[PDB]
Amino acid sequence: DLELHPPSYPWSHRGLLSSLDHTSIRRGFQVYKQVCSSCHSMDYVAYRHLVGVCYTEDEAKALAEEVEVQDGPNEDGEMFMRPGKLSDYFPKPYPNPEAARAANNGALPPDLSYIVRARHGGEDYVFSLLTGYCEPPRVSLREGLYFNPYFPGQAIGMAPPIYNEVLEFDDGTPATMSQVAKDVCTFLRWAAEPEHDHRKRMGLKMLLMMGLLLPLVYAMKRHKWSVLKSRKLAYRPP
Amino acid sequence: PTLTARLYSLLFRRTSTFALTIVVGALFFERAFDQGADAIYEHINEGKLWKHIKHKY
Amino acid sequence: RQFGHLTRVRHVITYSLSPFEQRAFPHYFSKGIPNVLRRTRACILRVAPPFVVFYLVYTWGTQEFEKSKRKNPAA
Amino acid sequence: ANAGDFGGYYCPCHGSHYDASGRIRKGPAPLNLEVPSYEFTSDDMVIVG
Amino acid sequence: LVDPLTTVREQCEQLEKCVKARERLELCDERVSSRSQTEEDCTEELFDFLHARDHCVAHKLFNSL
Amino acid sequence: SSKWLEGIRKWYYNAAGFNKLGLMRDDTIHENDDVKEAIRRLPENLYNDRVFRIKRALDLSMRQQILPKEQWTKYEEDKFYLEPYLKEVIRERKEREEWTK
Amino acid sequence: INIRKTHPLMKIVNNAFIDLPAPSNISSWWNFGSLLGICLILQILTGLFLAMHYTPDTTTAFSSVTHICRDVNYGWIIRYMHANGASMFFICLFMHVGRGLYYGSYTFLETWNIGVILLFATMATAFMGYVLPWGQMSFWGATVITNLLSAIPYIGTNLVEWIWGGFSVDKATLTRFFAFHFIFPFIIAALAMVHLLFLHETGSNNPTGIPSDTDKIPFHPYYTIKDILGAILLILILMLLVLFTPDLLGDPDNYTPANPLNTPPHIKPEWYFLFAYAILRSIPNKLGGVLALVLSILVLVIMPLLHTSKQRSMMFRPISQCMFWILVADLLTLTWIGGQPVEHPYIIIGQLASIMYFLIILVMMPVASIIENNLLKW
Ligand code: HEC
Ligand code: HEM
Ligand code: HEM
Repeated sequence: DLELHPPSYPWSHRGLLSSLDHTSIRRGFQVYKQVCSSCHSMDYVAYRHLVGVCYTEDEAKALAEEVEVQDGPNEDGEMFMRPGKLSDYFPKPYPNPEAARAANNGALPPDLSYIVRARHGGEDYVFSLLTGYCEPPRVSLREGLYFNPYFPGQAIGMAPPIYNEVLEFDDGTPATMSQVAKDVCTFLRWAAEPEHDHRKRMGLKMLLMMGLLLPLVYAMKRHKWSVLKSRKLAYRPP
Repeated sequence: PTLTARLYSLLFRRTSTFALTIVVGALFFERAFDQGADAIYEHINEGKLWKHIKHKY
Repeated sequence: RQFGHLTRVRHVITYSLSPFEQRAFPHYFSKGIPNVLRRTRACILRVAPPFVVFYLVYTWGTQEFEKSKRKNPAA
Repeated sequence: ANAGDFGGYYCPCHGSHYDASGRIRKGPAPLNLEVPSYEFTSDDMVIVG
Repeated sequence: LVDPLTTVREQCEQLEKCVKARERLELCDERVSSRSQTEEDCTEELFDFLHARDHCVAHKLFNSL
Repeated sequence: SSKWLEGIRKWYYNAAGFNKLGLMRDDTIHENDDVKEAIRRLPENLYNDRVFRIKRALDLSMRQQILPKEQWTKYEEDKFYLEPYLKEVIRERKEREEWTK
Repeated sequence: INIRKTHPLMKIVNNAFIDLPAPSNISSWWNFGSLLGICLILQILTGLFLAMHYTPDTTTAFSSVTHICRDVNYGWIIRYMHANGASMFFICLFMHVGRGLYYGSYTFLETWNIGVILLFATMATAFMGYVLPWGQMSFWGATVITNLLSAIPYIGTNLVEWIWGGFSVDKATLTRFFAFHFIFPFIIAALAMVHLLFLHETGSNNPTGIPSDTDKIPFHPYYTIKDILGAILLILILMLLVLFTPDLLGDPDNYTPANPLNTPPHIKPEWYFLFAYAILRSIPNKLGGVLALVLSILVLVIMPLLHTSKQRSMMFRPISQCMFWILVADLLTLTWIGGQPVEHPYIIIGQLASIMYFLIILVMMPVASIIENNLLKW
């Protein structure tokens, strides 16, 4: 029982002033909508977040009018379903946690909001997880659990979903294994940090401010301490 | 060295003139610096932002 | 403690010149960098030899923790 | 559940090695686990509390 | 439909301490295959050679995408 | 034996560092009420030299510059001047204690 | 004549901020008073905005924090500014205590005692605040350190099922920790002003330790602009950490919601308790461990009553200077042991590091002061 550390990858947002590929955010959301939205939840992100990031306004309204919501009461007031324009989150494929656990073979899947920012490692962990299925050399494998080295315990109740039934992107970008995995890893990076673009914009502006300002404050400090640096004593007794 | 003499004589002799000077400088510098940093952040990627690909879409 | 009843000092003349007419950084790369090399020589004999012993303890602990994490029998 | 080197239970807080019945062997825990009140009923059941 | 993952993974493990650790793995796997149900999992070798191949593919993956 | 101890004392005095700022042994003394009494009982010219050496030391730690090599007050030319005054102060303090006991 | 010397508030402002007789040879280690004060007003202000957008309920506490980070304009900058400002706050605090121990400022008694009370107050405030986001690591660290307070014999059991608000960590525990995480920083501010009061009573201490009553300069416009420079460096470091690396300090185990059944193996608290948490599990005993923690900070209390030197600084006691840097190496070793799991080599060197900690502070520094007492005809 060990910890295999994930490698280091040259990401397109890896540099300290680089941002995400918004086109990759779009096609990674396409990945989440096609294949991944049946076991995993992403209950802290709404469709209205996507109104300026990787879709226009009308397209996200279509993508949120495709799904029923089950809004609350009316005048008589049982409940009723609803298309829903923007005020809806991503709706909960399995309602309860233990209902999700009993639907799978135990081991309910964690939600996909903070996975990139919460696994002792970045999206390299998610990439190596999603791509690193292999051969088990003489281990237990208790009747439903697969082998993947990038996981504590080496026993995952997730069937390997990345290339099995390729999802056929809308743009015509060729669906290999690595490209669809890179897309969903970029989208999960975005779903972890919705502020990454604007925070590195303000980081650039703060770098220019503290490169343009802090030498002047140091100059003014030295200019007001300039007297006592140059003061000179002499000793007069009688 | 003569170029700072009239600068001291017109914008640093008083106090209210100095305050008006740094206020007008703050607004002009705010505009010019926001335009400059926007140009730098567009130039540093040029292929990744939502803006140019969305007007291509 | 107010300002004026601190101590009693005779026999002392102090010269000090105006801040404007003297320069801001007086030969900032002719006294400053031998100054900080002087301060660096006067300290690292008492600064460094704890830290490198810590660094060796750090690397030894990591190395032996992995080598006692891994057993390798043979059968 | 099933961690450590003794096979049994193991506290990850301060490295307490328990055995399979949950008894302290190597750690700063002075006491063992608590045995609750349990009543076996023949429906393959037990009322625990 | 061939992913470039397969291409650069099979390329980068060509002749290397990768291959030395793979043969070390085949040593331990033959060692347990010639042994009646021992403990030796022959798994540490799997971790460190796939660590080696994933570092060398990590240097040379995202260029062709 | 003898000069080995002297070698230790002279080396420690070189490596202390206050000799490099124009100080003597009794310009870096900790102050309680006893040493304030001993400073109060000083003569005048030594007190004026004391405040001048302290003021130069505070200047040369204000710009953090050490004196040139030729003006460092070496060992066995300094004045151990405060010693009898401070000795009589501590003797009188112990005298008050062991008299009122 | 002067409003600055007759108006009753401005007498206080003048005697504390302008006409204060300050020594003239301050190095950069005398910035950390202003740095702790400006960190304090920044943490209070960002915390007040966080407390305007927070709902303490265990069903929706984590969802409320996620709502802050995602939906509110710049609420992510305020949240990360509060957390990284707490870490920079404890950085500046340990620089401040290191200055106060190294340059011999612990010959001032009452300021030192008020300081130690401020140290306990900031530690309790940091712990309650780290509980508040209601995460995995937050929940289990709350359980562990509350049971540390349950280690007190015969009194601690009812005390800890009291401050649990029941028999487990509940809604009441989160709301208690919210109310006291609110009210303790204002007590920190008031005790900071009492700290400042006794320091202005005694007078400051220069780096030499020579009494600088002959060379006082005023506070303004010298140390005002020096502390503006120091606060500008501090704001640079804080904006740098909240704009490029939030990943550098936050524990990634925290971000899963507080499942009361998981208990991950990675169980370490936030790093500025790991110099102290590793002292606990160094001892294979409960009461000995909690008593050794309390006695470590009480050793920081009983620092002055072992000062058997005759010069107050350590600038002129080079062996005590060496043992001070050995003590700093030992504390950073304790932090690294706090960041590691509990097995055999780490257990050995954690025991040895805690024993060398108490042996260096209690014993060897007065022994070195005695050997330079006896070496210099004193
Ligand atoms: C149902 C089958 C799916 C599908 C279609 C996907 N996942 Fe995966 N996933 C599933 C389960 C039951 C679990 C839990 C296994 C366990 O408890 O050990 C997971 C787990 C993950 C994780 C967790 C890794 C970790 O906890 O460190 C991740 C990151 C993950 N799943 C991602 C993921 C993605 C990106 C998917 C779309 C391709 C995806 N899963 C599909 C079940 C299922
Ligand atoms: C009285 C003023 C303060 C208020 C109103 C306040 C309020 C809050 C609130 C509401 C939170 C939870 C929000 C969140 O964590 O995302 C919080 C977290 C926290 N606070 Fe404060 N706080 C105050 C002062 C302080 C001070 C002085 C410190 C110590 C420097 C501090 C340290 C913390 C820490 C460490 C957290 C956890 C941050 C995290 O991990 O996300 N707070 N505070
Ligand atoms: C709550 C956090 C604290 C704050 C805001 C604080 C604030 C200050 C301020 C403003 C000063 C004056 C600045 C200076 O003298 O350099 C000061 C000095 C001092 N503080 Fe603190 N302090 C804090 C914690 C502590 C602690 C924990 C101690 C240790 C017990 C301590 C001991 C001292 C000492 C000894 C001085 C005098 C240093 C000198 O003047 O030479 N402080 N503090």
